[PDB]
Amino acid sequence: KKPKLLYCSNGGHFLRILPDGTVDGTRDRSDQHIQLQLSAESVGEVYIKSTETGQYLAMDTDGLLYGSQTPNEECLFLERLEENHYNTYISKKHAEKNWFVGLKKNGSCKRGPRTHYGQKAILFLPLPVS
Ligand SMILES: O=S(=O)(O)c1cc(O)ccc1O
Repeated sequence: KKPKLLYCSNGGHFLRILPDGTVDGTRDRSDQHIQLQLSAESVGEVYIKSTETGQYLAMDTDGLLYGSQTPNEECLFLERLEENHYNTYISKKHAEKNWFVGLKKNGSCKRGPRTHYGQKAILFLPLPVS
């Protein structure tokens, strides 16, 4: 465990959970809302928590990412380590569909159904921060 940044290979954005529950990315490394905490619920699954607001990254039923005040089943992701030290993160509540956490090249969140293995959108490199 520990405070990580999750760097998105697609446009070079840190995954950001804004206080209003909005999920996007920024290039600004000083941003308060890119500090995350990963917690292994079981072996395969992780929660990804903002260490600024205590919000947990979540995916709703339409594949939209949001920050959730309190850890429901929408907040659990499977962390699979990949080819290049980059991880991907699959929704649990929708694993069967292969909904990934992803960001677009402009830093916008990419809704789960538009993700697909092999895309740069879905690849996040965990970086110990400070
Ligand atoms: O893998 S791709 O470079 O095709 C990609 C395109 C795109 O428009 C959004 C995310 C992506 O990973």
